[PDB]
This record gives sequence, structure tokens and C-alpha cells, in this order.
Amino acid sequence: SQTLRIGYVSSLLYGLLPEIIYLFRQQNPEIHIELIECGTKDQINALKQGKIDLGFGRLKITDPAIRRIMLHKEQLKLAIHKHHHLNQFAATGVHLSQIIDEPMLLYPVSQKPNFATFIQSLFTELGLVPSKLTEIREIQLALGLVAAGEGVCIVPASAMDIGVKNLLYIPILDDDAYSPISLAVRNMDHSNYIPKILACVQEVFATHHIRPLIES
Amino acid sequence: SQTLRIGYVSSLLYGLLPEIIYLFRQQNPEIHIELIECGTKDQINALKQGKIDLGFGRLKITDPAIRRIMLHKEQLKLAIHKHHHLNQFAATGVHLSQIIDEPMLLYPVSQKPNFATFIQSLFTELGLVPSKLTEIREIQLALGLVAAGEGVCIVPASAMDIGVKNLLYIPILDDDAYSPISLAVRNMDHSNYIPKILACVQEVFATHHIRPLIES
Ligand SMILES: [Cl-]
Ligand SMILES: [Cl-]
Repeated sequence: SQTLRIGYVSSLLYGLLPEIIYLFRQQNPEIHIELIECGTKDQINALKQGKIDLGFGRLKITDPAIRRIMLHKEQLKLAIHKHHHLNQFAATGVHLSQIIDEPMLLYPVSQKPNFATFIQSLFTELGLVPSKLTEIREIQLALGLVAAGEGVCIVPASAMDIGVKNLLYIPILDDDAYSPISLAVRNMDHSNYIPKILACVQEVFATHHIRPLIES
Repeated sequence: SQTLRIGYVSSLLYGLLPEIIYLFRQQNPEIHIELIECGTKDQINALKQGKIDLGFGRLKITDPAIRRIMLHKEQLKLAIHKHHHLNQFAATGVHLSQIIDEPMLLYPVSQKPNFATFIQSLFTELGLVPSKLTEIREIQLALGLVAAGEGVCIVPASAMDIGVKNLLYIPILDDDAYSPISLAVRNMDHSNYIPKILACVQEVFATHHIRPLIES
């Protein structure tokens, strides 16, 4: 009985990751699985120090000791109330420069760096400043508050499946407006669970008709 | 001008509450609304102190100074991975006695008593002791972890719409297996917003073809 410690960020549990983990565990009943909530930012040191074996995150950091495998790039969307005036762009999409003056909900409230610092940098690199930012502690709260009439919110594509009601999701047209999904492992690690879990990634992605970046 | 402070349990944002609030907002544009996250327990003192005016709650907690209006009862379900062995009860349902030894997830991690304490109280009232309990910090996480194969999770009916794929929601058949949605106000409060918000509750419930249980 091998033990496999998998670090995850909460923002992947509403996407394909649970299904990927389930398939792996079904196919490898000998392996005891420990799922550990671990911020994208903390996974590098966790892996180095042997506290996790696999880090699933939104990692935009390469470390010399770490093999970072980019699985997917997730398009971002602007969640709006369905009768909000930006619903005119439901087909065509919007650029971030068009929405800077919207009451906008940033999430989460957690130790930095995080998805909020990422979303803020997207405006900063584009030379933009949102005038009406409010911090909300989690995406599911942000989305609910958008539905209640509190403004708009930028989310990854997979968040569209979070079942808050009466929303529309406007495609964000900007080239840099995407969030990566990453698998990180130690460079030294040649365990068979790595190719095995990558096979599960490819199979779950194919089930959902999403083309992955990697090629096994 | 008038400000209305509304306390809410975050999981209620997956249900009909945002549409209720949006409607109130549409019909009463002069009344500024503040939406404040506040657990059912904390709502009691927040109301006494005047920090909120309305408290939308997730379990039954009572206080002699606090008027509690039950809006709806949500039947409890056992969320399981679709391949879990209790799927043989998909077509009927289970009793709490049948699942006392399933690895199970409680939620949220917040000020108690909360939903997790309510669920534990249902077992206790039946003389039952769940043998493996793990507290998960939000329903969103908990359901993603069920999907990942971490166990089972008792949830209210509204949780069936959260959107985590590969789950089944098994009816829990015990008499006491329901979770109320209630509105709390100060007994001494006779403000204009109370009948107004209750009219919005009734309207939204009707718009969805679902029956309430208020004096009207
Ligand atoms: Cl809850
Ligand atoms: Cl609560």
C-alpha cells in the first residue's frame, strides 16, 4: 500500500479535478490517497519538503527543483446578472478596459499571492485601474452577490458550473485573460503515479471534450 | 435616506435568496441595501444590537426577543458519488441509521451552532453516533470532495443545484430530516421593509412554482 499526498487549491474542486482524482483512485485501489488543501503559492515548498507529492494549482511559477506541467489554460468570463446592461456583449464578449467602472467583486480573501492579486495584475499590466473594487472572501459568495445585484465578477470558465442562478457569463476577449491549471511534481520524482494521473487527466479532458495542452 | 442591513448565511446564495433580494431592490430603489455575511447564531445578537435588520438563517435558533418567520423547509439529501454503494437507494431513499459508519463530511467551518452541529444533532436525537466525521470549511469544498471520493455529505435540497458533477442526492427519509429557511427580525421591529421583503419572498417562490408557508 503506497500513500499519495495530493495538494489542491479550492478553485479546482468545482472543475475537472475531483473526477480526475476519482478515476485515479478507482483504477489504483492499492494507493491510499490523502487530499490536502494547499495554496498554489505553498505547493512549491510543500513538494520540496516532501509534505505533498502532487500539487494541482494555478501555478505561474517555475522552480528549479519542480517539474511544472501545464495541463490547461482556462478562459476567464465576466459573471453578470442576466438583465445587466453588459448582456449586450453575451455573444461578442468584452475587453477589460470596458468594465473598469463597474462595481466589481474580487475574491478570495486569503494569504497572498492568490486569485485576487492575479486578477488585479491583469488590469495593471493592461494599464487599467478598476474604480469600484470590493473584496469578497470566496468565489461562491462573489457570484451570489452578483445575482443579488451587487455588481460583476471575473471568474475562470469552470466556475460557470457553480450553480448560482440568473447569471450570464461574458467571454473576456483579452489574450492574457486566462488562468492556468498546473500539475507540479518534484524533478527527482519518477513514480508511476505521475504518468498514471496524467493518463487520468487526458481521459477526463477527452470525456468533457476539452483539448489539453499536454500530449501523452 | 433608508438603509436596510441584511444578514445571510452564505450557502443560501445558491438558492432563491439572491432573486428575492434583486426583486426587493428593483421594487424599492430608494432603499439602500447592505448585504452582510452572518451565520444564523450570530444573527441573533446582530439583530439585538442593530447591526442587521433582517437575518436569513439556515437552522432553527430561537430567542425571546427575535421574531422568526419560517419561509420554507428544505428536505435533506445524502450527496454521494454516483458509484457509491448507497446508489442502490437512489430510487427510494435512506434513513440516517443506514449511514452511521460511512466516512462523512460536515460543513461549514464557521461559528457554531451551524449546519454541521444541526446534522450531528439529528444523529444524537436518534441515539446514533457517526463513526467517521470530517469538518470541511464550505459546502462547495465538501461536495467537490465527495466527487473526489472522500465520502458522503448530508445537504439540504437546494444543494442539488450547486453543479458539482458525478453526484447523486439520496432522499433522507426520517421525519426530522429537513432544514428551514427562516427570516429573523427583532420582535420590536415594525418597519416598512418587513412586509416588503416578505412580499418578495412570496413572489419569487410563486415565480418558481414553489409553495411557501407564510401568513401572507
Ligand atoms: Cl450552511
Ligand atoms: Cl449558520
